[PDB]
Amino acid sequence: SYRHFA
Amino acid sequence: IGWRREGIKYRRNELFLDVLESVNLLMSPQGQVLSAHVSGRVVMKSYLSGMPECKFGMNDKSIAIDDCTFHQCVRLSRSISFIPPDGEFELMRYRTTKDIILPFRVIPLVREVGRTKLEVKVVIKSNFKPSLLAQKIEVRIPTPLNTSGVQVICMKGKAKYKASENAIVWKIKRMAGMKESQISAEIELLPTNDKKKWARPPISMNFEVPFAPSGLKVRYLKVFEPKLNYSDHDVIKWVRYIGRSGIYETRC
Repeated sequence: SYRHFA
Repeated sequence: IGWRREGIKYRRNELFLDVLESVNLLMSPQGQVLSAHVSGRVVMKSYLSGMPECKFGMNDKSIAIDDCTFHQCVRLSRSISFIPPDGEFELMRYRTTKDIILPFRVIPLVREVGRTKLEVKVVIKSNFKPSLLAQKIEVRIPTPLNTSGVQVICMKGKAKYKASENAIVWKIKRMAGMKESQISAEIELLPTNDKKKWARPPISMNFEVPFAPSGLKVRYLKVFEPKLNYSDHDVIKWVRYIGRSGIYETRC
């Protein structure tokens, strides 16, 4: 959903 | 470098990765996987200042990639390195076979009732984290050609008989992981040439899910641009995963 990588 | 001009600037330095996968399945009536595979591509959308040296890293060698081509800009060894073209582009393309997550399991039941009715019950089971929602679900159940009428009951979703297409089509807006749904149908039969067996074609599904069935997962995308006075910590980075059915047939 478009999240940051970690 | 004839894929990127030289004097590019942005106040807001940001990239986006899209992992896009088709998941293909043929299953026996018992529950054998006769055949399965995944085709995938990674697309990058990059708004980065200057001419930067990027290093893409995923959980390779953890999942197993049978084969994969790349884009011109990719320097080959042993991890992936490139100077991206600006905006949107296809970075890599790949195929997978081993250790695939199969988002749905389909369990068909069929009974003949004299020469006059067919009794059909199909169950679908979602197989993924409950945090997550599948959407745009379709289950396609075929009907014989001597079909007079069809009754269905389904507690979730909507379903109609499509006489033109010779199939019951069940549709569901959203369904969460680790769950169960079922449809019942009764198919009314006209009489027919006696020695026609029905070649029961497979029940097929369509769906979309927000993860990579391959198992693939993005680990880092590192940006270094030596002239200009931004660093890596300064770039805003995003992933999304979009997994969709191709051929997904279960033999009834």
